[PDB]
Amino acid sequence: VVRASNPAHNGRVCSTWGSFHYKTFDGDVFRFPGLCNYVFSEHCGAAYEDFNIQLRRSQAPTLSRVLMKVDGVVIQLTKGSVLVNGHPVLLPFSQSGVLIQQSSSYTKVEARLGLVLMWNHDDSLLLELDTKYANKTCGLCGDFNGMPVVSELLSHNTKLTPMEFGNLQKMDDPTDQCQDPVPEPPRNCGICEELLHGQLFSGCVALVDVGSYLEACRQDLCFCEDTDLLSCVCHTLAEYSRQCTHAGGLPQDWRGPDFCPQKCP
Amino acid sequence: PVVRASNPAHNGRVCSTWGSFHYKTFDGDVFRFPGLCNYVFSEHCGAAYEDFNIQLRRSQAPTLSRVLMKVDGVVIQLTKGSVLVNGHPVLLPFSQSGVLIQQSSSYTKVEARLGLVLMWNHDDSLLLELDTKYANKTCGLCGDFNGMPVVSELLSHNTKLTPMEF
Amino acid sequence: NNMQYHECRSPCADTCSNQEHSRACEDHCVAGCFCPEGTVLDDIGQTGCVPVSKCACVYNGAAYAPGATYSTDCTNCTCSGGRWSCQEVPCPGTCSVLGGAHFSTFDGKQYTVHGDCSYVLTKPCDSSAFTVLAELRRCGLTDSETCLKSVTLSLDGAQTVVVIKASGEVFLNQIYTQLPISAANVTIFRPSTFFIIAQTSLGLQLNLQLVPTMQLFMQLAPKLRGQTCGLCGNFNSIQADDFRTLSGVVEATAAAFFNTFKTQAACPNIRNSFEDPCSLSVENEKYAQHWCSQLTDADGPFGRCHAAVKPGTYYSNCMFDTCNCERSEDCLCAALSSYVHACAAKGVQLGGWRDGVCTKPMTTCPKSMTYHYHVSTCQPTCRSLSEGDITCSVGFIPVDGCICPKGTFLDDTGKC
Amino acid sequence: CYHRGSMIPNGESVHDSGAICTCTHGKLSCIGGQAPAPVCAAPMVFFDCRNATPGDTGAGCQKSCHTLDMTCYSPQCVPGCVCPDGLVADGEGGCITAEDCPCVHNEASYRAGQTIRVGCNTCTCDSRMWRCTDDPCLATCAVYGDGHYLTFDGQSYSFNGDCEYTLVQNHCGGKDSTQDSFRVVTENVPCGTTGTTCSKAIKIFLGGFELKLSHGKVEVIGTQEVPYTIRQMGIYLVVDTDIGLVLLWDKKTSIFINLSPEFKGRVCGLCGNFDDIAVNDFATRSRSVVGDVLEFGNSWKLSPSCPDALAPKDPCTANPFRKSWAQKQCSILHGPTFAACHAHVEPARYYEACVNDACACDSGGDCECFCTAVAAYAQACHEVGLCVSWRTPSICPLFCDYYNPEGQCEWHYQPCGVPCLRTCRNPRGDCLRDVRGLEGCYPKCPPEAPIFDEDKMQCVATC
Amino acid sequence: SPSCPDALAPKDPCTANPFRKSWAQKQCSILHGPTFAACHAHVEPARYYEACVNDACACDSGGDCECFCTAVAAYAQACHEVGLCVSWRTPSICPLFCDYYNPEGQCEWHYQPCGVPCLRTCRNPRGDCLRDVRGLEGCYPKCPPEAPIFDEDKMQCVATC
Ligand SMILES: *[C@@H]1O[C@H](CO)[C@@H](O)[C@H](O)[C@H]1NC(C)=O
Ligand SMILES: *[C@@H]1O[C@H](CO)[C@@H](O)[C@H](O)[C@H]1NC(C)=O
Ligand SMILES: *[C@@H]1O[C@H](CO)[C@@H](O)[C@H](O)[C@H]1NC(C)=O
Ligand SMILES: *[C@@H]1O[C@H](CO)[C@@H](O)[C@H](O)[C@H]1NC(C)=O
Ligand SMILES: [Ca+2]
Ligand SMILES: [Ca+2]
Ligand SMILES: [Ca+2]
Ligand SMILES: [Ca+2]
Ligand SMILES: [Cu+2]
Repeated sequence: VVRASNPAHNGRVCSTWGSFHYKTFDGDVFRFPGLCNYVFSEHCGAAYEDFNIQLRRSQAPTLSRVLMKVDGVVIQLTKGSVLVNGHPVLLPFSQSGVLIQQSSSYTKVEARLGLVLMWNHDDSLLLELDTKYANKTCGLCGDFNGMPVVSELLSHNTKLTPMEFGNLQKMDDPTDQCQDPVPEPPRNCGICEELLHGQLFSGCVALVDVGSYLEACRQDLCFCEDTDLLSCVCHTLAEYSRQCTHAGGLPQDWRGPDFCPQKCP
Repeated sequence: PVVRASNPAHNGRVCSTWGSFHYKTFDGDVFRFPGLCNYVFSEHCGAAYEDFNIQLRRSQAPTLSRVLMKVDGVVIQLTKGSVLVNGHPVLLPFSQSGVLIQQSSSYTKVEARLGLVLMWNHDDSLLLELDTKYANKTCGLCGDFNGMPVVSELLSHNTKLTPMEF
Repeated sequence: NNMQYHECRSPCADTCSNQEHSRACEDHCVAGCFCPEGTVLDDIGQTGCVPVSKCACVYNGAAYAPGATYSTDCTNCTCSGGRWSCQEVPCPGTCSVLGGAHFSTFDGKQYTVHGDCSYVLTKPCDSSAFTVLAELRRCGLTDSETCLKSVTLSLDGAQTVVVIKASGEVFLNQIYTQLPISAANVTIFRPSTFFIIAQTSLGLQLNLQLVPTMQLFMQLAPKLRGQTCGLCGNFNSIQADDFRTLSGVVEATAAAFFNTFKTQAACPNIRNSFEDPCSLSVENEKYAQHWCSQLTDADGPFGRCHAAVKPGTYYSNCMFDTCNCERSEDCLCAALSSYVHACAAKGVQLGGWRDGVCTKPMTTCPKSMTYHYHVSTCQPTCRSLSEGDITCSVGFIPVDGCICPKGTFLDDTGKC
Repeated sequence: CYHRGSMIPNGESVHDSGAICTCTHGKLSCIGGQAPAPVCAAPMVFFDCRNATPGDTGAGCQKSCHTLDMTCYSPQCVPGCVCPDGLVADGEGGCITAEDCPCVHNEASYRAGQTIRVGCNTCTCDSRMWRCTDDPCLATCAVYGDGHYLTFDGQSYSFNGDCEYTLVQNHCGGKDSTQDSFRVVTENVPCGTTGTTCSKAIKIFLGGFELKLSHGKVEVIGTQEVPYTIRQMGIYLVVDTDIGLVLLWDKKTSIFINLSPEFKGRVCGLCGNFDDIAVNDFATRSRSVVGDVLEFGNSWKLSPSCPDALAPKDPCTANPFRKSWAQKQCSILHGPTFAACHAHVEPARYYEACVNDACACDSGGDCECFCTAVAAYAQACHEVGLCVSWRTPSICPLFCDYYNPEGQCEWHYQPCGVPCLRTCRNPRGDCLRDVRGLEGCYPKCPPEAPIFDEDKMQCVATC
Repeated sequence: SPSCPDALAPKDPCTANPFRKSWAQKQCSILHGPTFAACHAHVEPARYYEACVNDACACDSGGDCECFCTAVAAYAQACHEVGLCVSWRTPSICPLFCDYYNPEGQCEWHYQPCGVPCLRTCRNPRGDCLRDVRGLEGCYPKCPPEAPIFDEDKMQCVATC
């Protein structure tokens, strides 16, 4: 009998969002601007692999393909297309304990072995894993053991950088050879300070630390290619709201007709 | 379970029909029954699941027209010049699901690995040889296979059954 | 036919295939048609009952005749009385290092260890007349991507050392030389741009494929049976003792015996895990299955070889290499070329097998060279025309690659 | 890029001193920025090729207790840790003499004078070498599952024949030889729909006597005294003969035939000819070695009129919907359950057979197929002295308590079994070896009643 | 979930998979033989036999023995609930590894068809059995008089908790 009464479960959630921002299961937040095919998360802790999720970006840090192997089922998610075992399917689609459903903002794949994948319309990928997979996974989401740095950024008593770790988590295509991203020097570049530290997210500060997301918002504001500075930080705020919801908090509405508007059917 | 065997005389395991409606049961009772209908030659009625069920039919000379065998879900129909397995004609020799059907110069033999051998010879004789594990568990024209000729075959309720009635 | 009807004879009838079936019978006697005494049934030809001396024999599905003979590379058999009488003949042995990790010893034992050091392939145990070393090194991010970077042939107690690198460079006694070389007890030449062949006078021959990856085929004369020892076994026709280390016992795993033939202490000890690379990527598995299944396709480009060489091991090597290594096409081409070379060694030619995949090497040789699927001769040169003798081993397993066209001689500046 | 004087193509990587350096854009970039100068503990000293005099190997010819070849092969200098002159590394950082290196066997180290057991012989470590006796002993032919065969000489193959096949027999060439003629014959039956076939009954013809092991019972068909000894130990039924032939039968599909060395080169059948050579074990009944497994198997059918077998379909390809389950069930052979045995028995062929049988066991009884496949590897592990426990209440349970009499608790599961357990036929408690690791339920008789009567199947004070 | 797809009518398990059908019947005949002869007058085995055959026909993805064991254990529990404790498990028919629970050197766990509603434990020290559960068969401990208490927290026989 296992008891769990703490709703805060950010430790079982890994996500990617914005300009190549990755949050591991253990809470580590880094930036890896890789456009290749990488292992998002796979079950390497056992002889038989229950799941294997890979994500690929394109160029606009937008995801182009998500590949899932869930107990003999191969699910490929492309923009406006879902393939199960190589054939196109019409959502909602249920097969072999895997349920794929589309909504006005996300595409969700739920696997009864205890995994949830959410590809949001903000080009953000989120993954909820069961606690039974702790200390048994690998990929860009960490080893899922609780320690943010141990056994992920340590190859052999060596402190790995996020670039090195992300390149280590690469899994390329047969005929598609990919070049690792070139580490670029900083560009030497505070809107996010008002909203993130304001009362609008106050009921969320006590549960999820904002420093990492503050840095992520600064990076997104500096790295994005249009001068919609008020509307170019929606992704980081949405990710912070998602993490607050996953932490047992109750975020209040922060959008508006002119500030990051969302359209509902 | 170790079972010893020394006597090679195994006439108690063999039932056959030949000639002018002559029948020999597993227990050694030889009688005549001039029936031209479809009759149960031998079937495994002593268990919840039936391992085998063999039926034979005669047509007029007392010729044998059809032999129907149900062997563990395999249906074999033997007619003059035709062998059907699950409703499909087959070319002999034919091996499937532990059942081997082979034709020789004088007979057609169906061997079932569960322990039965059926011989349809060219002098119009149908001979069945059963494994000893089926003793006291069969019924049909070949008797109940318990080593006693009259008891449990010619008795319905304490009475005596003539060979025609049986 | 001439069978007779009897009331009591054994149902186990003796035939040409089984001439002692009656003796090994468990059923009682029955009535039926039986062959006359002194004759057995002819099941091969269905010609009734024939005497034992007239019984035919069946080999590879083809019926032979009494007195007819067939021959393999290792034996010579003759049919008599329905049975094959076989005599052994001298038979050279073949060791193979393919893909940098797949080893097949002289006795046919096959294993797969991903080493990270220089290892002793073949060597006499009681002498140092010759010694072959392989530099198997990890050439990828993971520990299961091994490349054969060089092959070392040592002769007469390291008095003649030839190092052949994966880039085609040849070093004789630490001096970068130019092929062909006729050194002490060894001749090394280049039949094509794809292969380097080194033949020694001790009964040893090395075929080294350099395109796309370095692979080795060693051939040993029958005079060295039971005398060599290394990663290629002791060449004594027994597979059980091919994992016997120099200590004296036979190991149970390929990795444990493999790690005992290191040459340096700092080299890691390889432990064989149970990884399945094809399971780690959908696209890689699809590519490997699509392009490697041609080895086992009976009606494909390699179908004319399934009787000579069994393609199962080559199919497994193709799948593993294609799914594991980063350059999937290179490893797929290496596996296909290894199977083609084995077929050519068996005497089967599979020309035209590069249509569909591995097309690139056919269009990469120098300006005056052209590709050839079958190269069983030696390259003619201007020096060969002048002197009259060409430095070659005359007889070698046919190879493929880009050579000078017919009627054209290779000039000293690498031009036809 | 160039490393150690060797050209490294772009995209390739090298592994030096635990550092992985990849060659990209003509530059060798190492994981972790730069490899730090490695430091070797005393008495090993780091030798570098900066001051490399001609003819000096450095660390390129430094040997260890694992490098059994002491010849120096390096032509050029290689940096690394070097022990003092005339010393070799022991794998723990120290330096010892070559004669003092411990012996290595199956990923283990044994000091001088330690004893290991291979086959029937005993090997003692002595100055890096193994001293072993040269006593010949038996060979085991193992047939299990959907026609998985391993011959006396070690030839492993898969054959799916529907008829009765001669597993082993003597008097093959010349038909006279010596001894008394024996013949072990397997009876097969289709098991699945993909074309696979598994054994149903085993018939042993010895002298004028016949034993039929079928279902779960033995029949003495018979015709002197009976030259058989039937003994139920563990899950196995052991038939012992006085000619040197032992048969282990798991009572469902598995047979293990142990043949004494006196029968070398005098046997034939699907189990080979027992002459230490595995390639020639594919000898047909026409006495010709063939390459086709189907032809060799079909040549050994008892009845020439039985139809010849054909190549079956790939089970996991014909039945993909089961494949995952198979791969999820047979992964026990790769997990921590058998981790101690991976160094002594290679599980590759056992895992392949397990997956194939689970894929092909589509007509009913998947658990029996899986349990037989795993028990083959379990018996292989037990034969070499590894008492590995793998049966859980969810994985192939055994109902030992079924054998407990009313108000008694004696029967317990034994992985390696009880070789010498006191019984009526063995009052002194003797064990002849020759059978190892027969797992199953064995009785633990109390001191009050210490003799196990098999016929009564009870613990009694005296028989 | 309203968004979850509706379930459709499944195929006939013994028609889609006829090659299993015979086995299924031969496996499920235990529900009609002498094994459950005493229970046949108290629990009707018709629907249980039908479910057994259908499950064995449809258990084609792996683990048909689990399907068969569950189908027969349903009828076994129905029999046990009405006072009839039949012993149907054999080493070849749904074996139970009770010996797995024996501590090193001990022999306590036995298979009980009826179950032991009031075995003595330290959560019910007196030994009172609450009823309300009948015939929960399986492995139960028989603690010796030296240690007549069964501790489930540590799972062994002890004198007191
Ligand atoms: C995760 O597993 C490794 C495996 O040895 C272990 O060393 C480590 O302590 C584990 N971490 C946690 C948090 O349990
Ligand atoms: C055959 O079955 C009947 C019916 O119970 C029984 O009375 C008789 O004793 C049995 N005979 C033998 C030989 O078992
Ligand atoms: C086998 O050897 C004999 C005698 O040396 C020879 O005549 C015969 O041709 C050989 N077999 C073949 C197939 O050449
Ligand atoms: C060739 O080998 C033989 C035997 O190993 C040796 O006697 C001879 O000297 C070698 N040739 C040369 C040129 O050294
Ligand atoms: Ca960690
Ligand atoms: Ca009677
Ligand atoms: Ca050998
Ligand atoms: Ca042999
Ligand atoms: Cu959540």
